[PDB]
Amino acid sequence: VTLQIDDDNRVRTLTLNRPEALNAFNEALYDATAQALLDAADDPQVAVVLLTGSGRGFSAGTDLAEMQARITDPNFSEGKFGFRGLIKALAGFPKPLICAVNGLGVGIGATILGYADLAFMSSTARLKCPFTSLPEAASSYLLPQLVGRQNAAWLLMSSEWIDAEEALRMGLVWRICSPEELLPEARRHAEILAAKPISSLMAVKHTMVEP
Amino acid sequence: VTLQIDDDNRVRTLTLNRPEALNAFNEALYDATAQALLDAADDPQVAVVLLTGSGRGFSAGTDLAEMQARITDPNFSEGKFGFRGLIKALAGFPKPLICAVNGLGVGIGATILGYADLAFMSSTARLKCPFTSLPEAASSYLLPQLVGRQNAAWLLMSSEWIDAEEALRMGLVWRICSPEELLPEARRHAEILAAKPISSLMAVKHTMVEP
Amino acid sequence: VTLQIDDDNRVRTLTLNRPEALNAFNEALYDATAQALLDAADDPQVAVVLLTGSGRGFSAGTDLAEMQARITDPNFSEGKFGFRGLIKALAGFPKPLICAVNGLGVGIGATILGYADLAFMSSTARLKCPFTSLPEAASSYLLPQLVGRQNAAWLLMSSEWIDAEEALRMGLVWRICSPEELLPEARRHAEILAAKPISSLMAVKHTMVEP
Repeated sequence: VTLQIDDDNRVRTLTLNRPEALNAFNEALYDATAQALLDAADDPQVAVVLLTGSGRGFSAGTDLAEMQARITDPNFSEGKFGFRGLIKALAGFPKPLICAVNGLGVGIGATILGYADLAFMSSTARLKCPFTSLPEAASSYLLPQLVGRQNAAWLLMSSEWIDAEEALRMGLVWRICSPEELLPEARRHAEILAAKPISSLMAVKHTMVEP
Repeated sequence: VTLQIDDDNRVRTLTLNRPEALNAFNEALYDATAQALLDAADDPQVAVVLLTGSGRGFSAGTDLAEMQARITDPNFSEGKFGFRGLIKALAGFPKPLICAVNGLGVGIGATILGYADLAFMSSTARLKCPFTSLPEAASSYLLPQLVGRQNAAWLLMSSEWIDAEEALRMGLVWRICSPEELLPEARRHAEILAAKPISSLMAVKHTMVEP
Repeated sequence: VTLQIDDDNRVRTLTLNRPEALNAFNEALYDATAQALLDAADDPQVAVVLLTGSGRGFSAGTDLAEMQARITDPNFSEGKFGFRGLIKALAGFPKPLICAVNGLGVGIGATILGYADLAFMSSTARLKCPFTSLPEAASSYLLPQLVGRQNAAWLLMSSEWIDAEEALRMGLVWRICSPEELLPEARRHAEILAAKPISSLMAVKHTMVEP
């Protein structure tokens, strides 16, 4: 399975589970993640979603090796959702979304933070938006609004790694945690939110995300 | 009197004065505060308003005990302004507004900071938005714009206390002061602003608040 | 010459060069700077512009002494661009713009930072917006968006000096540097950006500046 899903005290944890590929999103992982979010959106026993990665990476982003195979096959193939479908699930997700960035986040592995209501980042993790060394409309409205024009310029134009202290200093993530405290801290905050009525969490989220 | 009003060097200080009720806004205090702001807006001898609380609280927010009495009385009763009228006075106030948060700020006692041009907070004060354990459209546009999506999510969804260092780290307040330095620092900054021509203070405020 | 222009590794450095007048913009310097930006915008060998000042000042802002002479001459005279033309060149500049604030920045010498994609500031530099002791629509949308309502209120209403640590704390500048490290650090970051394809730098900038 490319995506592990587990419930605990009304927090649904999605753990990206292609650790050998640094949790790069192939089509199957894009599809699984997007579907997991729609399901979470609809499930009355889920208050909060927590997203994290298995192993040393958070997500290396789009799986470019699979993408090469797909464009060179006799017949092109796609997932039901793909990148485009994940962005729409993320953009419309009506419940609190918490990211626990456990290691490298590249491309969508970094820009996904624009849809997070809270982001915790391991002190050993780093982020990169590699667009200029190689983005979506949503990311480039959301990120500048979060970190300001200057921080966003460096993040999105440089293709340089951004470390945990820089990400926090930017306001790109909310808290830095030691590697071993990341999930305990993220989960503790998720459980505070998840104890609240789901209806009122959704109403607050909607009032702050509408513009 | 529920609201003390005093002028000194063209700064009008409004001191919420129900210290036994932690300066909870009953209808009479909502009315007095809203009226005090319209008057300040119109008074040519007032450049700046400084808002603070008497005693250990800044404001415990809407007086829920009075609200219970009102909804259980034979006849319902209201103030000329109430909550709704205070928000409109705050939203339209055309002069610099400085808040000196001297202690607990709950509900509107916290979200009122979205209308502040500067906010100073005592190092022993804490803030709470209790909506989810129990908001207005304005607060949830203004606050996210001030503190960013992630800080706003925690503030508005958690119903947890936010201490002085957290409020500053968020950008929810501008400066932290020791308890004894709060009013002297707030007043010193208010007097710098108040020495300027009122016309030009209003023009600058209007140019930065229009969108 | 009032403006020195030099190319090095696809970074074009504009060095304001009226050091005796603390790099105040007379009409000739407004015209030279605006023109230098249009040219840079069009030049395919320029990826990034770096703007800094010669001598102890970054820019003292509009040259008020020249302005007095102009309004008291028999015949009024103007530059092809002036203040108005510089703002339009700045607002439309489609490539990364980096400011290296080497000393005092007053009026437009401070508000020009609202158009910077990155701003580095010497630890001995200070900024001032003197409007109230004496602004444009763009500055007062851009600056509040960058530093938040409270920081913007102090910056734009107080007419007080803002030092390097305050400017950084506000988010008005991205990094503080020792005086001797300012240009080396600004240039190092400019060269990271400038190594990228110009087309993709412009596309990223446009996606983050459109709203």
